[PDB]
Amino acid sequence: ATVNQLVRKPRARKVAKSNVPALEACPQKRGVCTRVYTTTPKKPNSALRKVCRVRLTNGFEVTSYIGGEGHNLQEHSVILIRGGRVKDLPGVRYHTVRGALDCSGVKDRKQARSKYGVKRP
Amino acid sequence: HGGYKEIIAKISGDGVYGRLKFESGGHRVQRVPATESQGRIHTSACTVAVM
Amino acid sequence: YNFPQGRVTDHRINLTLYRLDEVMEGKLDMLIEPIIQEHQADQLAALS
Amino acid sequence: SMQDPIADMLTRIRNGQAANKAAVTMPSSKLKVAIANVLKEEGFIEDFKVEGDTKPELELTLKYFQGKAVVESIQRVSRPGLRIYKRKDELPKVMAGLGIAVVSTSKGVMTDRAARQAGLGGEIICYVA
RNA sequence: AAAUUCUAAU
RNA sequence: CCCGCAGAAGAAGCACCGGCUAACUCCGUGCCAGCAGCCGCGGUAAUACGGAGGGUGCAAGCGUUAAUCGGAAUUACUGGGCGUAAAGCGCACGCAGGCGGUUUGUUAAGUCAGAUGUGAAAUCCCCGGGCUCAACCUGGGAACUGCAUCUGAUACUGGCAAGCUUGAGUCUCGUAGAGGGGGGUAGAAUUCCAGGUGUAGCGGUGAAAUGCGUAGAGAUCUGGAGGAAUACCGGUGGCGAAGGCGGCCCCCUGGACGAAGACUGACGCUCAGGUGCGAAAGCGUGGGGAGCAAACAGGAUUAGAUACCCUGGUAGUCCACGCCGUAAACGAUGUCGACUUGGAGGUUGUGCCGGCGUGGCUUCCGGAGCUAACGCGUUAAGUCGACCGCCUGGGGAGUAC
Ligand SMILES: [Mg+2]
Ligand SMILES: [Mg+2]
Ligand SMILES: [Mg+2]
Ligand SMILES: [Mg+2]
Ligand SMILES: [Mg+2]
Ligand SMILES: [Mg+2]
Ligand SMILES: [Mg+2]
Ligand SMILES: [Mg+2]
Ligand SMILES: [Mg+2]
Ligand SMILES: [Mg+2]
Ligand SMILES: [Mg+2]
Ligand SMILES: [Mg+2]
Ligand SMILES: [Mg+2]
Ligand SMILES: [Mg+2]
Ligand SMILES: [Mg+2]
Ligand SMILES: [Mg+2]
Ligand SMILES: [Mg+2]
Ligand SMILES: [Mg+2]
Ligand SMILES: [Mg+2]
Ligand SMILES: [Mg+2]
Ligand SMILES: [Mg+2]
Ligand SMILES: [Mg+2]
Ligand SMILES: [Mg+2]
Ligand SMILES: [Mg+2]
Ligand SMILES: [Mg+2]
Ligand SMILES: [Mg+2]
Ligand SMILES: [Mg+2]
Ligand SMILES: [Mg+2]
Ligand SMILES: [Mg+2]
Ligand SMILES: [Mg+2]
Ligand SMILES: [Mg+2]
Ligand SMILES: [Mg+2]
Ligand SMILES: [Mg+2]
Ligand SMILES: [Mg+2]
Ligand SMILES: [Mg+2]
Ligand SMILES: [Mg+2]
Ligand SMILES: [Mg+2]
Ligand SMILES: [Mg+2]
Ligand SMILES: [Mg+2]
Ligand SMILES: [Mg+2]
Ligand SMILES: [Mg+2]
Repeated sequence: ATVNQLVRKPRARKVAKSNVPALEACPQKRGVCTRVYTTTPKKPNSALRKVCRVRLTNGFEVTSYIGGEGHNLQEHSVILIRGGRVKDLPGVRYHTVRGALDCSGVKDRKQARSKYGVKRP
Repeated sequence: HGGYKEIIAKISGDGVYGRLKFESGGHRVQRVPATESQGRIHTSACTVAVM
Repeated sequence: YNFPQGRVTDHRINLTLYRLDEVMEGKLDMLIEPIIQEHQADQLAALS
Repeated sequence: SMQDPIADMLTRIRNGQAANKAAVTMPSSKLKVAIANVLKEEGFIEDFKVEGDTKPELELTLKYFQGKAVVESIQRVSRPGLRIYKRKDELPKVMAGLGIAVVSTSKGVMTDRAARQAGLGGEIICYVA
């Protein structure tokens, strides 16, 4: 662009919106589960993923993923969620922190324990 | 091409429901289909109910 | 029902068998006998 | 329309070098004569001459050394749409000092070395290397 | 001169 | 801070090992359980899931999450693009704004040089010093790229005064042209009306049928009415800013080019907002209606045929006035100016003796150069200058409010 065309109207930078807007620039949030269910992934994957619907303390209503093998969560359990998404699931962009308030760590785990809230035996 | 989109039949006899009531749900089949040009193995399912 | 391997597996009781051809010709009794064996085993337990 | 004479001179020199011409002729002025004088003094052209009384013509004689152009590049810097003035401490160096940059200071048209030896700044006319 | 179609694992 | 006592005595974990990315084998499961930053792994012989052995990177820490800059030249001042990948407004006139051929004199506003005042301390950088070292503390400098004032320089830009003619325009003679507005007229043909001759078919299709005809059709000849368009010439020919313009004649009118001379003297270029013109379809009022023909009706073909094919046929197509303002409005290429090897043509002026030159517009090939390639190539998409418009992944969407 001509120097005059830039003098009249400068360059404008992109907004660069966020992909975890329910945390509101916080590392973790606390919520209450309202439904625990299983869904199916996109093509080409096939499984029965474990997810839940959680209502947060700031007034949001989001979907969270429960990793690991075997969980004790039922409805009306307070959980701590963090950022991070699941690729083949439509609309899941938060993760459940294992070893947090009312979700116990994966049993019989021996490798990468700190990522699943498992104490060292 | 082949069988049925939906077949419903009535079975009369003794102890029929006592033996056939465990067949409900879904049944999966993995095989080379007849409607396939290549030799690709395919997975499909059928749904069964007993009343 | 795995036709390439000729196998039939049941996931409720975790029982696999290699007699698919006999099943598809109408001898599925051997599939339904064990399930009842488990199922009835719980009817007497649920008396509390 | 015709709004910049100096890059017309520069473009004529460039096109003459690229087309392997022996000399280039153009209408004349005083700034053109000064720039041509700097070029001749710094060994970029053979000679120049102005002629005529009512409509003077300025002619430059181009040189080739090993059957190729001597003026590898010559470009305008301070154009009518954007003027460039440099202080004596910010005068540029072309090709790490191998080439030259023409400046116009309050004492006339000269190079960047001559401007540093005079302790002066001015307007950057062109980079020729 | 006529003439529709071929799902889903390479 | 220092000295003595006993004894290795009290003291190592976290992530990772398919590629990016340093570091591989066995067992279990079998699109299940599960992994994942992106590609993507798992379907009964998995270096990618879980465990074990081994190994790699950090280390009193190690990973994950959140937030900012970088990589991102991915908003490109430094430092990007617009023929076909996103991107030149449909075209033009023009106010504000941006830019300005050539010479002399003056000014010192922009510019440059020097000095002075200020630019808090701390922070960053450099040479030292003190804590056993380091982190940390501290002496001096450098820097704080800025602003104001005083004195000088006049090359460039700007102001003022006087100029000059090459840019721009006026005048004298002429040439070509479907450039525009109004009016008149001619010939061929289709349709309809009346009459004469004459008799069994005509029309249409791949084949048929609907349709017309013994109430005399189709064919043929004579006279009349009306509307619309102009065969041949006609040509990658011409004119116009673009949209567009085609029989002949008259009236009114715009621009282009050519040869010699005279005149004014920078009066110029581009243009946000603004204004004007702008194919076809469409809308309002009033006329007109031959031919053609959306909608509609019937006959076919077809598994069906709300189509292609056949027979009819209403708005519309035409005129006057007024709206509309859109096209693959395309050279998918904004306007203005300068420079840079050639060849074959078309059209239209002019000088000298069929030859020799010299201007305007235009078609085809091709060199250097440029381009991702195709290709463009003196009519540039080559080398530069001035101004404007526009683009920033694909859908959603040129859509909602
Ligand atoms: Mg079908
Ligand atoms: Mg297919
Ligand atoms: Mg490696
Ligand atoms: Mg892992
Ligand atoms: Mg294995
Ligand atoms: Mg950047
Ligand atoms: Mg980033
Ligand atoms: Mg740029
Ligand atoms: Mg780009
Ligand atoms: Mg495009
Ligand atoms: Mg255009
Ligand atoms: Mg102006
Ligand atoms: Mg001015
Ligand atoms: Mg000054
Ligand atoms: Mg100063
Ligand atoms: Mg300071
Ligand atoms: Mg001046
Ligand atoms: Mg005419
Ligand atoms: Mg005309
Ligand atoms: Mg008759
Ligand atoms: Mg023309
Ligand atoms: Mg005229
Ligand atoms: Mg005329
Ligand atoms: Mg005069
Ligand atoms: Mg204009
Ligand atoms: Mg406008
Ligand atoms: Mg119309
Ligand atoms: Mg209409
Ligand atoms: Mg009308
Ligand atoms: Mg009407
Ligand atoms: Mg018709
Ligand atoms: Mg019909
Ligand atoms: Mg448009
Ligand atoms: Mg057109
Ligand atoms: Mg366009
Ligand atoms: Mg040009
Ligand atoms: Mg070519
Ligand atoms: Mg290009
Ligand atoms: Mg060009
Ligand atoms: Mg160009
Ligand atoms: Mg709209």
